[PDB]
Amino acid sequence: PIEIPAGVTVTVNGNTVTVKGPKGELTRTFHPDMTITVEGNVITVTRPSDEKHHRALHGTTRSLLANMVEGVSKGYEKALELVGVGYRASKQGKKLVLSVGYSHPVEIEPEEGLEIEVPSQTKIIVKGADKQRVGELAANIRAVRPPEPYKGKGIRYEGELVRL
Amino acid sequence: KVRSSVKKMCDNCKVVRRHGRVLVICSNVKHKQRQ
Amino acid sequence: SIKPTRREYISGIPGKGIAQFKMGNNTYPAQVENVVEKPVQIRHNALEAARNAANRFVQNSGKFRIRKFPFHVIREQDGDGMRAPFGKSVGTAARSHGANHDFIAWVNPDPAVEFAWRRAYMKVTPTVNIDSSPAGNA
Amino acid sequence: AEFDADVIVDARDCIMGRVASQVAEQALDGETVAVVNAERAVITGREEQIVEKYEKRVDIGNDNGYFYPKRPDGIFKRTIRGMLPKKQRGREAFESVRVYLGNPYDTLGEISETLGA
Amino acid sequence: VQGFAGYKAGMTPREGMETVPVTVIETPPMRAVALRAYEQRPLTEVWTDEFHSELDRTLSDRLDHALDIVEDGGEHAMNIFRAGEYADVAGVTKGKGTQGPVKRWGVQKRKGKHARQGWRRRIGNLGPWNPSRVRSTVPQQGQTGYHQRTELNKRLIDIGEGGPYTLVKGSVPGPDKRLVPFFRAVRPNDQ
RNA sequence: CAAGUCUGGGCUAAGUGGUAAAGGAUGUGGCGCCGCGAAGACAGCCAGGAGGUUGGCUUAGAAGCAGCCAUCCUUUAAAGAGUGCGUAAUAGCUCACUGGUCGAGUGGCGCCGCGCCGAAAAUGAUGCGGGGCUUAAGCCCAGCGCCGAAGCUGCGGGUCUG
RNA sequence: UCGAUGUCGGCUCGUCGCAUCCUGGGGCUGAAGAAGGUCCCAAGGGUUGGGCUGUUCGCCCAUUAAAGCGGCACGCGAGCU
RNA sequence: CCGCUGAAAGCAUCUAAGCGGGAAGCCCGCCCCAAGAUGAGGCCUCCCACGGCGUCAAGCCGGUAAGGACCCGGGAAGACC
Repeated sequence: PIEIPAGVTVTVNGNTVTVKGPKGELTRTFHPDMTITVEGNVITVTRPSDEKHHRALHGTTRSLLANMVEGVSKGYEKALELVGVGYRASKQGKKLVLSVGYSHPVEIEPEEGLEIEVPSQTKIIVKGADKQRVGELAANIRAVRPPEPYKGKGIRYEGELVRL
Repeated sequence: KVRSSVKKMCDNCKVVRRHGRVLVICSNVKHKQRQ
Repeated sequence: SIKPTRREYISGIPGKGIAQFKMGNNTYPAQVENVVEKPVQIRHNALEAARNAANRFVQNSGKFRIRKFPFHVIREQDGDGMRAPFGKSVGTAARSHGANHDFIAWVNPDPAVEFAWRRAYMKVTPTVNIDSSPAGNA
Repeated sequence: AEFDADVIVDARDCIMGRVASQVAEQALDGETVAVVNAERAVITGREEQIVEKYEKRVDIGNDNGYFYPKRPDGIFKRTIRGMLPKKQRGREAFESVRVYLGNPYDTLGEISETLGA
Repeated sequence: VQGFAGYKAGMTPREGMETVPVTVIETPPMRAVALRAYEQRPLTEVWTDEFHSELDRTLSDRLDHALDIVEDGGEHAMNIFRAGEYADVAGVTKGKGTQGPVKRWGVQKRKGKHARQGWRRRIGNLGPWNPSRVRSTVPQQGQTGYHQRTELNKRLIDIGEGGPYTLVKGSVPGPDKRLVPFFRAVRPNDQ
């Protein structure tokens, strides 16, 4: 059960749904073994199961679709901490230059859709037209440049913790 | 861990299902329950 | 279901050396309890242990009355090889008759005990059934 | 290349079981079948273990031999022969049963693909 | 003909800076012979005679530049192989024959109290009782001398034309001189 | 390889079927209980996260958050004999307590029928094989007809005993 | 199996297998490092000379990354010993 | 073994469905055979319809050096072949 905000263009067919609007031009997949509720202003959970099982199925589709939404409307931004007294990172080329010892630093690229931002050398983030892929590659780096909690330092998903 | 006889620890250690598999997840390494 | 020689003749009339029948406490209502449903020459020692085990985990009220007792005996190896069997004796046990009134945890309201027997339970040897008697337990 | 039209057959979505079975019965009676589709026909869910069994075919490789086709082509081949008899009649029948990739003439892609498409 | 080839001159080594051995190889440009291509239907090899004068006594890079000189009109000098690079080369064995478990294959034979005792060479055994009969394992006396042999990382250093000839690093060309050796350069690690 | 990819009503989604025990675990599917949603209910969220409680052995530190013994009182929104992360005891969070928002079904234990971990193996693999996942088929209960012995009848002949 | 299957140890040739010694990949520590320990996944390849002992095994010598368990009639006598 | 994305549990969950992270391992890659893989594979080069007999004469004769073969002469090719 959800609405379909401004410019929310929702094409339901094949079993995919092209979903286009602002800094959100998207086209996603939405199962053919259940049922679609799309209606000019809002949208919702059909019930081609009505039973606990596929139940989960479309509660999920609720969230998903929702995604096509908020997404295609106002994109996605994941807040990344670069905490490294020594470890440091900044934009360079059309990619991210991060440095964490080892020797070589790394150029990471956010292919079509993925965009990385170096607000300020110490904190870094990722905005991508969509939560899925975003959070995804995002963490990709977030583990990629070790977060070893031995005693602090590492890339870390915003707001974490210490140790001993 | 023990592979056989997984049974919750921290007062919130989770019985989760991965591959018909009962492994338990908690927020302390001190739990890693894996059958 | 083979058994002992003559209870005054092979090995007959002991004291099955064990650890008696009542620990735990009183009460008029709540029957809290242990019974089983397997069939076997219940393992003297084993049992004895198990049981006192429970005792161990607890100490007082909650009828740890225990309705079992090993009174006959097993035998094997002592003499020439494998053919003609004279008779070495070991294993005093009792026929757990496929389910029955085992040991109780009887009392008004003391779940501490209930759990305890539980303990004694996991303990024991042949699966056994965890239970309540005539009213429930409280 | 091209041929008759005796047994004009194709698959897809089918139950890859009695499909062969008939494949057979016709083969058997004595009817040369030409059929295409591999990929699009089907076989028991639990996709995973499905693939399983079939690579069973895949690496079941012992010194003496034990190939096991890696394309749909085979999948079927094996099944079918699986329904025939090695003696002559069986044999030749086998010559007489012929199917292909998709279309060279007027779940059944997944495990052969997986283990050797 | 996809590749580059010729024969066994001889080995010796001399010079350099420390001193390295090598072998010389024979080959001007043993002419064009069609040109590999599964095009339009099956296309694999043709022979619009342009041949020897004897040969009716018997009657995409590599191959592509091979299109270059092949079209040229037959032959195509060898030495694309330049200033030390790595071909690799095949050479037919050297007919050693049918032999003993020994050199056919390294194996200790007749220890001593009996290494001798009018007793020697003959592999020791075949197969556990109960497993059953005979593997396809343990070689046997497995002839050697006609195998088609060859190797990797074949570093060639230099060449010259006083006749089309090459000097390659570490002979091991397999067979003996006056013999058939082929060289490519493939999957180089010491690329 | 002869005969219903019969039809009927359940349950399986692990190839279980094509061997295993104790023991696991809001898996799934069917049956009984305690507490409420208009003292408008469990997880969300706001919040005070009450005071005499900091009581005894050991204290050197129990003063819930060393362990052995208690488990009362309370002014007042109740109470928390404060199960809980710690530290040298103390010193913060957590619900065992509920307003508004919600707002309509939530948390429980027994009884079950079906199923996954436990359940490592030696020339090579295995439902017999090819095979199959709501007639697949398996597994349960339903009716159905067809298969199949030299066994029983037709067909005809042999034979001994009365 | 007694109208018969030749029982040790060694030899030579080996071939599985995993409960993996060494390897790699893991999660865990009372893990900082480093090196250790706990177990899960994996058998690729690899897994030394003496010494004394008919011995296997074993004890000791010097190495090593290692110096693995066990199957195959405790594999091998129509192959020795 | 570790994540993202997210149901069913309007609050979590790597998670049945969706996507990736990751092994001296598996498949491929390297090299060595190899269509007698009876499913005899490709390609090029070259030789042209001899004879006379009953026929679906797919049976008997010169043949084409298309070619090859025998014998001889020689090979790290090698028991013979």
